Amino acid sequence: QIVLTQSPGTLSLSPGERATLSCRASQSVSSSYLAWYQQKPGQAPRLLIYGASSRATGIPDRFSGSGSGTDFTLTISRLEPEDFAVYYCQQYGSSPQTFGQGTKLEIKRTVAAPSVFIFPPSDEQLKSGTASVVCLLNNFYPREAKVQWKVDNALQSGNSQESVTEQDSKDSTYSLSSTLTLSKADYEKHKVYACEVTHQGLSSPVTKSFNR
Amino acid sequence: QVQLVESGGGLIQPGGSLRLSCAASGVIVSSNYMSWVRQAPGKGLEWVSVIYSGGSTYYADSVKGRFTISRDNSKNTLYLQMNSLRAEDTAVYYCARDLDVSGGMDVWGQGTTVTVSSASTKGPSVFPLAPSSKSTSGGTAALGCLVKDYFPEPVTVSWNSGALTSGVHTFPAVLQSSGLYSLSSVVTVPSSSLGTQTYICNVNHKPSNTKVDKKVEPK
Amino acid sequence: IVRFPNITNLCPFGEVFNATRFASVYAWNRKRISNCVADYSVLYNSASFSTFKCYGVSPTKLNDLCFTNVYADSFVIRGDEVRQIAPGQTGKIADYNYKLPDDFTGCVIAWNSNNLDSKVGGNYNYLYRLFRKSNLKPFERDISTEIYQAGSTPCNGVEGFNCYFPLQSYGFQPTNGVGYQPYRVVVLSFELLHAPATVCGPKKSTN
Ligand SMILES: *[C@@H]1O[C@H](CO)[C@@H](O)[C@H](O)[C@H]1NC(C)=O
Repeated sequence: QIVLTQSPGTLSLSPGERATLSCRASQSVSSSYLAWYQQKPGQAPRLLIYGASSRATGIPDRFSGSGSGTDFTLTISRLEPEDFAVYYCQQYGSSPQTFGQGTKLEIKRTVAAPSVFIFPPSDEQLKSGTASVVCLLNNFYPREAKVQWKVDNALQSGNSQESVTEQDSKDSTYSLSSTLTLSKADYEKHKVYACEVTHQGLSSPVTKSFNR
Repeated sequence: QVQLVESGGGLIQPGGSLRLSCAASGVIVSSNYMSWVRQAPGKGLEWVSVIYSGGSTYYADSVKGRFTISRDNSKNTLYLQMNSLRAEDTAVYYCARDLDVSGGMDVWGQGTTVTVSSASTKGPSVFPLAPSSKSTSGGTAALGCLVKDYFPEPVTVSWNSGALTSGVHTFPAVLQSSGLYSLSSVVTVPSSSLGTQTYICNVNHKPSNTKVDKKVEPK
Repeated sequence: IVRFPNITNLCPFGEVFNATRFASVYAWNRKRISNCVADYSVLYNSASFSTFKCYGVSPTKLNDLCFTNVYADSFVIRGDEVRQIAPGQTGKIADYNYKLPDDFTGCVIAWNSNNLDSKVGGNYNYLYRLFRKSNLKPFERDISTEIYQAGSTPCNGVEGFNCYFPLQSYGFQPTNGVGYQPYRVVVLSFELLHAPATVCGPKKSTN
C-alpha cells in the first residue's frame, strides 16, 4: 500500500547527542496521519507522537516530530540512556495502515575487534549423521561484520546460519556465532575448514581454520 | 488502571484454530476503535484487524476470510478468532485502541505469542564445543555447548549449576530447515585453567521434560 | 402518446452544484426539489465529474420519469472517502457521518474541488465526526457536539483522557495527495410517494 522506508537502518550515537530519524513515504501522506512508536526488546510498542508533531501524554519534551508530504522526522534533542530502542513510524490515513521497518538506536562506543574461535563437529554428533561447525565472534563493535566460510578455499554460501546477541548492558558489545551444517558424508569429502572474518577493528581479515 | 491484558496464545499446527482474548479496564471496548497488531519474530509490525465502535470490521488482505474480530460488552473484552492458521501467522499479537488523529494508538497490551508449526515436541541433543588446541587470542580460550534439534521454544542454559556467569554468551535460538530450533551457548575462560577447572553445561527443556548436563573438556 | 404535467419552473440545480460554499459532511445540506423540470443528461455533461454513478435508474432513461420529490444532498469529503458514498458501504463517513440505504435508488456525483476548498495555511472549516457510539440510520444527520465518553468516567463536558471532542478537521491544503484533497459530493434521491408527481424530465406533452 503505502510503503514507509526508514533511514538509517541503525543509528549509532552516544548519550547526550541529538538523534534525527527519517521516515520516507512512497506516497504523499497528510501530516495528521503519521505516528511514531518506540519498542524495546520484549516489550510492547509505546506511542511517542501522533499527528507528526503532537506528543502523547507522558512523553518528555526531548521528543519532537516534523515533516509533510513524503518526508518525516523524529528528533530527540538530547538522548537519555533509556532512549536506545527500536523506533517505528506509521501512517494511518490510507487503508491499510502501515508501519516502517524500524530504525535501531544503538549505543555507540570505541571500535573493538572480535576474538575469533572455531569448533569442529563433536565426535558424538558425528555419530548422529550430521556435522555442525561453529565459528564464534566474541565481544566486538560495531555490529557490521562479514563472516565467510571457506571449505578447501571454496566460498561456502547457502548452509550457514548466524545468530547475534543484543548489545551488552556493561561493555555494550555484540557477540556473533555462525553455524555451518553438513552431512557426515559431505563433511568427510573435504579437508580444510576455515572461517574468515572482516571487521572494522581488524586491519586485515583474520582466519581461524582447522584440519579434519 | 487502564490496562489491556491478552491471553489465548499458544502452539498450533497448520489448519488449526485459536481465539485470542483482550480484557480491558479503564477503557470500554464497545466505545473505541479496537485493533490487532502482530510482529513476526525479528520483524516489524503489521496491522491485522480492527472493529469500530459501531460494529464495522476490517481485516488485512493476508488474513481476510480466516480471521474474525468480535467483542463482548458484558465482559469488556476483545476477541480475534483465527482459523486455517498458516506458518506465516506465527507472531506476537497485540491488542490496542486507536484514537486516530485524536491521539493514535495509546494503550497496548503486553502481547501474546502464537506459534504455527507441524513439528512434534522433541527434546534437544547437546554436543560439546571443545576448546581445540590453544584457542588463544592474548591468552584466553573459548568453549561451549551446541543445543541442536529441539521443539518447541524455549530452553534455558546455565554453566556449572549457575556458578559461572562471567563471560558467558547464550545466543538466541535459530529456526532450522527441519522446523526444529537450534542453539549454542559459549563461554570464554583463561587457557591456564583449562586443565584446572572443569566446566559442565546445564540445559533444561520444560515442554519435553529434558534435563541434560554435558561436560565439555579439551579433546 | 406522451403526457406530463404543465410544469414550467426549472429545478435549482445550479444553486446546488455551483454553490460557492458547501457543508461539512457531518452537517450535510438537504435541498428539497419540487414543482420543476430538470434535464439529467445536460447535468451529466455540464461539467467533468470524477464520479457519476447511478443506482437502479439510468441518467439517459431518467429523462422519461416523473417523481413526487427529489432530494439533493451536498457535502465535502476526502478523495478516497468518496467510495463510502454508496449502498452497502461502511467506514467512518458511512457509519458516523452520511449513510445511504442498502436499497438506494439514485445517483451520486462527485468532483475534485482542490482549487476551491483548499487554503494555503490549511482549510479547517470542513469537519467530520470521528467518534460515535453507533452507526447512523440512512439519511440521518447528527450535529451533536457532546464530548464523547470513551471510558467509564463521565466527562461533565470537559475534554481529557477518555473524553474527546467528536468532530475533527480535514487538513485541506493544495499540496495534498490526490486521496487527501477535497471532493464536493452531490447525492440525488428520488421519492415516489403516491401523490401528484411534481419533478419531471424534459419531455414535451402531446394530446
Ligand atoms: C455550473 O457552472 C458551469 C459554468 O458556469 C456551467 O457550465 C454548468 O452548467 C453549471 N451547472 C449547473 C448544474 O448549473
